[PDB]
Amino acid sequence: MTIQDIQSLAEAHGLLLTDKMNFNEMGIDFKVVFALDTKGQQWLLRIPRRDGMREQIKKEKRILELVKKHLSVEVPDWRISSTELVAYPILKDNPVLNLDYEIIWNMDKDSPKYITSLAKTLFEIHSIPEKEVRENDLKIMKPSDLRPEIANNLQLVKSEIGISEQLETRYRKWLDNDVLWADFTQFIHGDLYAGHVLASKDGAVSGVIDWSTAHIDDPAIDFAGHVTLFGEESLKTLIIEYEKLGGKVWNKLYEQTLERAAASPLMYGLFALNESLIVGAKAQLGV
Ligand SMILES: CC[C@H]1OC(=O)[C@H](C)[C@@H](O[C@H]2C[C@@](C)(OC)[C@@H](O)[C@H](C)O2)[C@H](C)[C@@H](O[C@@H]2O[C@H](C)C[C@H](N(C)C)[C@H]2O)[C@](C)(O)C[C@@H](C)CN(C)[C@H](C)[C@@H](O)[C@]1(C)O
Ligand SMILES: Nc1nc2c(ncn2[C@@H]2O[C@H](CO)[C@@H](O)[C@H]2O)c(=O)[nH]1
Repeated sequence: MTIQDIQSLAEAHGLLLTDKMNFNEMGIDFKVVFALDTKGQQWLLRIPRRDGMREQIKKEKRILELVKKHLSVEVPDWRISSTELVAYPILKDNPVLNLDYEIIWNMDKDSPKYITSLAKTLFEIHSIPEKEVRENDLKIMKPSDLRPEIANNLQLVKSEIGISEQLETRYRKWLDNDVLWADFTQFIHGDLYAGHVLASKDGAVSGVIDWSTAHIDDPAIDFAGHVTLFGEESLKTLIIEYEKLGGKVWNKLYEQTLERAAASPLMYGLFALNESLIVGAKAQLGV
């Protein structure tokens, strides 16, 4: 999309933009634009790639309104949120990392403030009450629903895209160990990793950016994005700090997280069902 097209689309929503912008396509279903308005204010624009996304946009608007109350980090403040344009003022800090693909870290990987601040944020997110989640017509998995639905995902992935025989055995084992699965499921961001976490250079986590995925689900899923990028020792430090704050853990949180992470290619496939290049990338990461 051209700058002038973007300017016109924003002007159709009463947002008057300069021609100074930069772009981000690392996202999946929306086009992202860093824009600047005629008043000097920096904006983040999310342009739906497709028509018919109204229900997702409304859902995420609800989620942001809901989580805004319960957190001490910034979240996007949607000022425009039609089916044609989502827009909010850019948040305070830049993401911990960017991806081209290739990781471009923006803070020191070993930043210790990141662990304590991230643990605080995970605690706040995971404290949000279930009645509010359900009120907002959000998806509610409960631990009884967890295992057979992941079984269904195995089913729909193996035949549709193929699965590694080793990948299949692990996933069947993981569903097997009743010990790994938590007694309790709590509201989760659902798409949480350093690329969606905003922080200063010292690693103090200022904000969380993409909330469309958030629903009540297993706690480990919020943990897994972290262990993939910072490693297992980091993860353990995060678990500790998280518990110290008062976060609901169980005896196998760490290992369940490890299994969630290992199950990345599986949930990759199932969400891919869409694009042939994403199906290609999965198929590789799965066989
Ligand atoms: C540490 C860097 C790596 O990062 C990761 O591995 C992440 C922790 C991983 O994420 C991990 C962890 C976790 C918790 O997501 C944060 C989990 O849901 C998934 C499936 O895998 C990402 C976010 C996944 O992308 C997520 O795939 C979901 C199915 C949809 C979701 N979004 C669009 C709603 C999307 O962000 C994905 C499936 O890996 C994207 C895929 C298309 C491209 N990957 C293969 C790249 C090359 C990555 O390997 C990586 C960038 O090099
Ligand atoms: N600096 C910054 N980047 C953002 C913000 N919102 C989204 N992004 C980027 O846009 C991508 C898709 O949402 C993210 O992965 C970030 O890189 C924001 O408020 N600030």
